Amino acid sequence: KPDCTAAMRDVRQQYESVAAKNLQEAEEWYKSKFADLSEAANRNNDALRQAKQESTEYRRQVQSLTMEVDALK
Amino acid sequence: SKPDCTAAMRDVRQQYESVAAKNLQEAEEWYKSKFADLSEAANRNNDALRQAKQESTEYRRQVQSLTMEVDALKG
Repeated sequence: KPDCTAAMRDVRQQYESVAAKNLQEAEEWYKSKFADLSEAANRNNDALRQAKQESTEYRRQVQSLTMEVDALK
Repeated sequence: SKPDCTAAMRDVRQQYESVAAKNLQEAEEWYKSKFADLSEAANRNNDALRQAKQESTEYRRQVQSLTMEVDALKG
């Protein structure tokens, strides 16, 4: 009479393969949603880099015109 | 008593149920954690952009006012 260790090993393995495919399909879903939320989060990457640069440019312009007016007054 | 591994096989299925559910939970938590981080980051970007724009709105008006001061002063 078997001690059932062979039966236990076969059961573990069966449940191990199937559970792994279920996990994988679940991760594939999470990764697809990640890609989506990442696009969204970076939608305005460029517009932000340029708005920041545009702000610096304007500050310096304002400051220089401020100094011109003072030189004139 | 007849050979029968029914009960041992079932204890094995139940033990691996917990394992599987554990790994599925580990993944859910890791991904939900990244999903909230991307939400935080998007809002941060959107508010950074807005404040940037308002800066330039303000400066633009100043450029206009000052350019005319300059003009009136030079003659």
